[PDB]
Amino acid sequence: GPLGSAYQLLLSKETLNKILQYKQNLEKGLATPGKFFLEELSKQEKSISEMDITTFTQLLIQSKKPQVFAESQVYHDGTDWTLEEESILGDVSVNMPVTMYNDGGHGSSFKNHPKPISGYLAYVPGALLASGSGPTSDMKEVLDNGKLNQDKLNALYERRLLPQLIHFNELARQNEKQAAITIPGIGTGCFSGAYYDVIKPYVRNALIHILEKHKDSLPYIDIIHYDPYMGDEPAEKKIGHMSFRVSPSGVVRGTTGQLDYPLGSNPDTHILVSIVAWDHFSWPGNDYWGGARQTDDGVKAASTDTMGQVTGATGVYDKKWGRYMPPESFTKDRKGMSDWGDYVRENGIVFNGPVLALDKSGKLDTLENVASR
Repeated sequence: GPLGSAYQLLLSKETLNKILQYKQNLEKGLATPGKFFLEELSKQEKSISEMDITTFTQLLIQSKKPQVFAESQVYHDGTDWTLEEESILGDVSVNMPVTMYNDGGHGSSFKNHPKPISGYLAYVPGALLASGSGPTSDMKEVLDNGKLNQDKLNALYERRLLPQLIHFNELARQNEKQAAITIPGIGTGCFSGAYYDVIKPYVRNALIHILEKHKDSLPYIDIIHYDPYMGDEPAEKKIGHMSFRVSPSGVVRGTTGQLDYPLGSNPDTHILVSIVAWDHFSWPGNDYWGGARQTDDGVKAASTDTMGQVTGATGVYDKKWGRYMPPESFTKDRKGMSDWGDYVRENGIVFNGPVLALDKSGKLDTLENVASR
């Protein structure tokens, strides 16, 4: 993004193929962009054929808005995003280094870190199984006549999580460390919709299946700390060389927070990575762009310098409310209405950064290189 914005977008090979088909369809005049993607294309000068696959992908990602309720405010047609665009945006993840100012507890339960922790976030959109209008792209993929299909849900989460796991397996090796990864109940909140009573065992089965399938590609990943809060039994499972842990903090007293080192890891031996349950249509942090420290997405963004990594501005952590605030100068001269979404609008900030793809060999590369092979 702007000057001091450091984040990296990632997507799978299968997602890249969807982007290539969509770009080709547009080049032939056989498809029509949704309202918001149409707006981003209108504001730049390149025709579809002139732009490379990376620029095209970045512009589709740029159509995301800071705050969107994907489960209730989207129509899945031309008036906002089409199903073809939605299928691509759900597969896009974004990682960034962050300072973590508290352990990420919801509400008033957060524990401030005496010294803020240096780690990483990986925002990944969960399976969207709720809609205020027609069915969603994820529904058409993982639901067979109404049944959640465990195998299809597995393939969905493998598509979206594996690029981030490959990134942080490689990042840990670069730092002569292992990786400790904390995972929330991704897609088990509002995204589950009518499937709230079956989704949570399905999600951990998907996590286990991804780690079991790709254990030989993740030798520097050591600990996976999965915390669905409630609705699951505590357990530990050795998966190859990795320790997979189901530690529901609402059932087990003393569980380490999502933005904290799990048992058996420390800053000398491990890098700390937290997965964030993201949203097809929103910037990283979603709700907190409107000042609401709510949901896993908004809690983790408010409890990190996420908004500083997206905007390039230097915020100030409010240790009484557990939220990373905009610069004081902004929250005084525009004191009443000065959340991070207001800063974005006043400064013309857009969401747009480098993007890589996971090729068939398990390496992250430019979209141009992965498409040519």
